[PDB]
Amino acid sequence: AILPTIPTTTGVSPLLRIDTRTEPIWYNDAIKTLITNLTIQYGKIKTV
Amino acid sequence: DIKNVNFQIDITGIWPEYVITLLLRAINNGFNTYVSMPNILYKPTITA
Repeated sequence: AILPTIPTTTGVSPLLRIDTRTEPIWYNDAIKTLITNLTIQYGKIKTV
Repeated sequence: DIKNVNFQIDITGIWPEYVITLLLRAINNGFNTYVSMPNILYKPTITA
């Protein structure tokens, strides 16, 4: 869910925690099973 | 107590921290083990 382009000043969403180590892995697995059905992204998508 | 196993690891990037220490101890402190990884890129420098 991370596009190859990234805004500089970053945010704080738990979305930025998925599929990363160092956390209570339970939590990342929970977020992952909760997001797959949705449509989520991050960073630039289109430039009109 | 690992006797004869060959661990195929692929992504080499996401393994939280435990299995790192476990894999290392079992390559040590083990009888006949093998940890292959057929996706690591390395520049070889061969000399005698």
